[PDB]
Amino acid sequence: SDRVRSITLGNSTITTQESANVVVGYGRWPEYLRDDEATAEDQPTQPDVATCRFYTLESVTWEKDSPGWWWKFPDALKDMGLFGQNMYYHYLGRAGYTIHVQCNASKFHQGCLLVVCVPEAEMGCSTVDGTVNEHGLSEGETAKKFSATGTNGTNTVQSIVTNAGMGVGVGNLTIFPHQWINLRTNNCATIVMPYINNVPMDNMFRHHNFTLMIIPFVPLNYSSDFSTYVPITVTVAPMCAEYNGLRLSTAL
Amino acid sequence: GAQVSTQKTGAHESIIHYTNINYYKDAASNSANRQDFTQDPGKFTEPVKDIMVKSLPALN
Amino acid sequence: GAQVSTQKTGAHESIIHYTNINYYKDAASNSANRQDFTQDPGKFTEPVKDIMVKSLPALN
Amino acid sequence: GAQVSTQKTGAHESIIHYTNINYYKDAASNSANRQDFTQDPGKFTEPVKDIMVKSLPALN
Amino acid sequence: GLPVINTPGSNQFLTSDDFQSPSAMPQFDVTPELNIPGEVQNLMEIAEVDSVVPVNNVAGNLETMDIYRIPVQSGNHQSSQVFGFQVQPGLDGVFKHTLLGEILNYYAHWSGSIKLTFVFCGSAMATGKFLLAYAPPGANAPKSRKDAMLGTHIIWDVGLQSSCVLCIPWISQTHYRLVQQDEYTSAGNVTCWYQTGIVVPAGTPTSCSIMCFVSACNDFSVRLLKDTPFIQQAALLQ
Amino acid sequence: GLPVINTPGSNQFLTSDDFQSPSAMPQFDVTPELNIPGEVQNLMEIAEVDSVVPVNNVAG
Amino acid sequence: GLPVINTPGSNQFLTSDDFQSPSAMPQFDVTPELNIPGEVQNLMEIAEVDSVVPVNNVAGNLETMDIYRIPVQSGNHQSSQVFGFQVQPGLDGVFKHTLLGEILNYYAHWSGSIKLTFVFCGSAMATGKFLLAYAPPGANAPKSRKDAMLGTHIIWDVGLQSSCVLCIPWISQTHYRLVQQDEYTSAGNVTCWYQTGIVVPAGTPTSCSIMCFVSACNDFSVRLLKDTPFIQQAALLQ
Amino acid sequence: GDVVEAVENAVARVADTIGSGPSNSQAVPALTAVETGHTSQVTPSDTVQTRHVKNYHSRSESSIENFLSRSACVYMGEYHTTNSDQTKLFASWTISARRMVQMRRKLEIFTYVRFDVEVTFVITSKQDQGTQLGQDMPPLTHQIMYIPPGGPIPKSVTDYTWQTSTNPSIFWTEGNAPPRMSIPFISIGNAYSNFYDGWSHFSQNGVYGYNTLNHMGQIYVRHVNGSSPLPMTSTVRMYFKPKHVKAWVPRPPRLCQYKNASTVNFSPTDITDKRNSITYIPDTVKPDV
Amino acid sequence: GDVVEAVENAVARVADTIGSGPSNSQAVPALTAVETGHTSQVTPSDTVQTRHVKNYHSRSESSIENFLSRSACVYMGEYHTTNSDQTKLFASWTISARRMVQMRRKLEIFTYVRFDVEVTFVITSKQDQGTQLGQDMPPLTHQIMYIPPGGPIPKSVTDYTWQTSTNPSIFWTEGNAPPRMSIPFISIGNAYSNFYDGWSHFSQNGVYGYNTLNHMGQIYVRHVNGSSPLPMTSTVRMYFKPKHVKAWVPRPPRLCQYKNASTVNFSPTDITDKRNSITYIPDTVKPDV
Ligand SMILES: NCCCCCCCCCCCC(=O)O
Ligand SMILES: NCCCCCCCCCCCC(=O)O
Repeated sequence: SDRVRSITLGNSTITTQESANVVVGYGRWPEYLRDDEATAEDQPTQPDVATCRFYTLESVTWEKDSPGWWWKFPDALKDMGLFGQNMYYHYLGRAGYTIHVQCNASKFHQGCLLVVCVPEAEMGCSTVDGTVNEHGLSEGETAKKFSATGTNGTNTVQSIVTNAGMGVGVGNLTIFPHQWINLRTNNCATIVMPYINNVPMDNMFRHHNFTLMIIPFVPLNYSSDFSTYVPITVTVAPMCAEYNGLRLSTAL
Repeated sequence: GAQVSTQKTGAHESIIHYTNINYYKDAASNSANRQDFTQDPGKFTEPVKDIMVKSLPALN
Repeated sequence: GAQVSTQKTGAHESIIHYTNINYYKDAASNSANRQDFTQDPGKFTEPVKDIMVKSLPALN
Repeated sequence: GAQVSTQKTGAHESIIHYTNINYYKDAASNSANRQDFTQDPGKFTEPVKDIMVKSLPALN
Repeated sequence: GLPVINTPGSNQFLTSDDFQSPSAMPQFDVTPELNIPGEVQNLMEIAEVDSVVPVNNVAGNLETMDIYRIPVQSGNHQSSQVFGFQVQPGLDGVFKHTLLGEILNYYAHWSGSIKLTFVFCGSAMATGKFLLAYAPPGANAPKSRKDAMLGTHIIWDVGLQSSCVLCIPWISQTHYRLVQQDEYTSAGNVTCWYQTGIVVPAGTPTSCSIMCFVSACNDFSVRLLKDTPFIQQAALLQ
Repeated sequence: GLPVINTPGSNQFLTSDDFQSPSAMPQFDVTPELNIPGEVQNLMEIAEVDSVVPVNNVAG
Repeated sequence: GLPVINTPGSNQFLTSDDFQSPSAMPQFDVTPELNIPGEVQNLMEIAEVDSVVPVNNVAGNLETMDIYRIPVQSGNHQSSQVFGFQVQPGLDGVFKHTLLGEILNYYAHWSGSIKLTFVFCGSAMATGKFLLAYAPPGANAPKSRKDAMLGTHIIWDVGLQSSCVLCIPWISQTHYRLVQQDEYTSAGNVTCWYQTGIVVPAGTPTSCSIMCFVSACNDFSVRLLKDTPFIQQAALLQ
Repeated sequence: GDVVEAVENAVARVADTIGSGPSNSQAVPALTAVETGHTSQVTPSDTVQTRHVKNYHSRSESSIENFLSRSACVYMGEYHTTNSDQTKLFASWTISARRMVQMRRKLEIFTYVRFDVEVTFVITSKQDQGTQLGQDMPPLTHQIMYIPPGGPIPKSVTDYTWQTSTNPSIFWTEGNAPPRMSIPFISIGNAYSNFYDGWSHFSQNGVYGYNTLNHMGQIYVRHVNGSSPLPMTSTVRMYFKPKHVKAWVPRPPRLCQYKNASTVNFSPTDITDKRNSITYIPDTVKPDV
Repeated sequence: GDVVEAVENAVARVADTIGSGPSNSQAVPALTAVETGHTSQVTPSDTVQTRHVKNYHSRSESSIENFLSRSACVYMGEYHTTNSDQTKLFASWTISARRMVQMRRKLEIFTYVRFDVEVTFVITSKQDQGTQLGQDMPPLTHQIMYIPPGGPIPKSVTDYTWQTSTNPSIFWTEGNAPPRMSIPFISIGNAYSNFYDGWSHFSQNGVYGYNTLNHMGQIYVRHVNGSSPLPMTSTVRMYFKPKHVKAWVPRPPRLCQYKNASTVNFSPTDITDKRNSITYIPDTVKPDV
């Protein structure tokens, strides 16, 4: 079957016995920066295996009423082994990613998750004439939570799922690369995102290249199904990471 | 040193073209490219590796 | 890429033509077809199957 | 008796040129030479007789 | 001096004109183009992408994820119609804020076939067959499965293939319909019925949700640009 | 700048003029022509058709 | 009369237009050209020439030849940093009135590598090694030699070759930076440290000066013409 | 092709409807798996019997160029001929397309865009209301001046700065055609960015969003006659028509109303309009109920 | 090539960054002798390991032609329609680019320059302030007249001198496009001289500097309707756009402000702005101190 699938990057391998397909960016596989597209003149570092491998973030629990979750991206992997170290030491960085969201349940459970990568997901403030916080935006690994109602508070993102923190119709998030995890048919989602930005390279602390959102559209449900615990786990692997402008490490 | 190309067809199923000459030194000064009509829905409606033949199951 | 055609003849029984160039991208912008003079009265004056020779009776 | 030369390239990586005709009797009336791009830093950055190879000492 | 006559139109400013103009920055060296992924070329590329339809746009769901869930369940409910809605892609609440709908609202005319994809989200042990029908205009909405099956329809069998596509072929007296639809450019309705109820084994939820996605087929186009009704302002610093 | 003189008539609006004009709807795709029966081309086609004369146009 | 339509723009006076115009002196015989030495063709020819940087632009030196002297001396001063400054060629006091700086101020965008030449002016019997470092943006200025040597740097050995060149390679997210630099287009800093103190024999001065010259490399260019902030007037007869 | 050229053939025809008959097989085109993230490519002929139709419909008007290439008001302001405020004697703003919504929502459908811009200005003046209204003011001549970031800024209608030895300026007199000019793609980057989920400072603070990326300078406009016995006031309107366009990574159209120019901020708003029930379809076709 | 022609190809590309690896040799490119008066030709690849970069950046906008070729105000003056002073009925100055600084500092970057000039005039009129303001004055028509050195000079708005049988004049009516014309390179010498460290008299006295070399005549401008029941006043602004340029021996840009038009005089001024210490580099990148 084509439900079966394996992926290997560095010293790490992922497997599934129930995959859908694999979505690829806007049809573009990651590539390293070409000479006719570059401006930064110094030799890049391309750690390769030490850096382009699967990092697993802390899992989250899918509850019968979870609104959703999100993660900002280059930031979030900032403490992941050498990928993070290379971030701290360089002014410029560039990478693509293989994102693998995992969630298994049973033939007697039901629910459906939308898994999307939104490039440049600028978010709005709860306090309409106020401004956000970096904290209201991301908490590294972990994950911010969407909300079922309008939120208040200065600095926090106006997170009612319904508008995805961006002021649009959540049900239109599909123009972005994505897959669905429909428990009855599927147990994981895989998206390969290429580097997307309006400049060839960028600083990885100052700019969230894209946001990963996991939003349940049909809620988790089950019966005397002595399994109420249904976790979701995000594993991601940088691809073609290259860095420029080496100097002392950035201030935490 | 001019260019002749065809007009967008109007009210009926040789005199259906126009001529143009650029008078400025910068491409920015030129008129719009209202006649270029390419298309590639694929980037968006079907960005799956592993070609989906759809007349076949899609899973299995 | 221009077109030269003849002018409607005036006050007398080579310099009787004009030249035109289209400057717009849409056929709608062109001038009127004041020079096309076809005709087919038949659709209306004689829409009878069975050709009426009329120099002959028409009945009988 | 006109001249065709290329336009400065704009917003993208044949219709990229323009045509010009001079209508006046004096060169002063012509437009500016915004397209001439020569250069000779040497007159100023390196006006030394005795060529300095600089990868070598420069003195000694 | 070459003889000239100014024609009506001289000196006007037409929003949609298309002329050459002097550059205020002679010889500016523009920054090199960069090959960014995801280049868009025609708004139809966007309309051809599925987006989730808020079918359950009932009072009280307007700001909750329910508006996107069509309720369906175990037990005898055959007489009970599952849902129904008018086919006015740019006008009815069900469609207007959809990816296809938002795009249609920047135009005054549309034409083409539409794809409605329905995806079942119950447990894998759940089972069932539905009848998805589209009725061209001229009569009122079918009021029973008997009446609905006389029109265009698919009978969907829930199985490993979680989704089923009801394609609404373009059937119209005219080549185009107003996006701001009227009765003259009516397009009919689609309704859904249990063809044979939802059966389920013990230990599984007795009710689930069906979602509905819409997108344009490849014979779809739009004409006559206009502003959207959807955005506005009372003052500047916008 | 090419030298020009405006002649009498400049800027007037003559009901029966016949000039090109910019389209306010660049590239509009007009709906396909359909072959309808009864196409008229010259008003004389109508005048060539018999119509009943009210010869007895007397008061009453 | 040839039919014509005037387009928006007709009759305006655009400062940077570029049209033909009648001469008010028909057939004037201009005086013959003479081949004068030193013909300039592109302002970059000027920016490529070294000019002295006023590194020591401290209060009190603004009108004395000191502003051009970087103080360095014999004895133990390793912990003591020799100097440091931001890399904002068109904006920071250290550079703005430089040959390169004055030129950058007539434009809004710049890009390219920069050359910083350092010349030692102590006695010939003086000796020493310095560490010249450039740190791309993203962190605060190195506060010790340890931190500084982690970035781009040369170790300069004073000898018969009185001068040493620290070249600042162009490292940026964007192809261009604002001459009126902001944090978004930050370029980092260069700092200097004793690598191994200044040693000297008896009978010679125990302190001397190091001068610093700046100039553009051959990958340097500027765009978007604008007026300089540096010159002004309150009235005519200027 | 080259997206800088004002000419380029080819009709944008939609697809013909292939004639289709009856079928009994294992082909199951109407059954797909939406989970893959793929949009089904089914056409009418896959699910009903269709006739053949030679379709001539073209998608010309929905090409990105024809969708954006129409002048749109992106700003309007006033300035007086005469006043005690000095400030009110000239207008000035900071270039951006974020202050008028129509244009803004159109651009924001794309994450990045690249293009040249045709700027057209519509300037009008009115005589201010007052007790004495008789005067004979000659035609008003205006000066529009663009100040790239970093240039000296005017401090009064008579500042030396209006000398424009280098800034580009436009002098125009009322009664003539509106002033107009093309501006090239002026970005520091490879494409103008409409959204930026980032900061200005490396320490993840400072200013968030679009603003940190802007900085395209500002515009100043003043009268040149400089006087009028009785007070008058002019309004300057600026229009943008992008041309020679390229766009990347489309996003959903803005759903909630805009709250201000510097942010993407919004209030929670409804997904769509309500209706009576999930089965409600109004009855047309009745002897009128 | 020929610097009189309005067309001429070739891209002004900057240098590519040559890819560079590790080195251990006697090559010592980073060590030069600035005393020679030579500017080092070191590029990044001589001192750090660089990647290869195909650089497309061009120096088009910094070519001398594009730097000077933008109209700049070089003068402005007023004259009245009606007055008792006779003198105030027409304006007059002596041609030079030394009365408005922006233009002047641009030219003064070069010691000698040669070029044709596109002169554009912007004329505006306003009705003077007064108790009675109602009148119906027809359109104002102005006369601009150039008087080469040695020609008879007007003594009133009605002097025979305005007959211009030979001086070149421009008649223009308000409401139309600003008047404009090209003037050829008019010098007695081979290049206009911007500085002259010399005298007018052979005995090393007389007048010092730029002025002795000037003498390009003057401009007179008056109204032609000549009247208006109520007083009005016009302002004439003249703009210079050099074109077909050549420049020699560049010099530093003027640092001190200009004190007057006839001299190079200045007051001592600061080399640049001060900062705290020779090591002061502000701390950006902090959770905002
Ligand atoms: N005198 C006109 C000055 C025009 C400069 C305009 C720059 C416009 C840039 C368009 C920016 C739109 C965007 O941010 O997407
Ligand atoms: N009616 C216009 C008369 C114009 C004569 C202008 C001569 C301008 C010469 C430019 C001199 C600038 C310089 O001394 O460098």
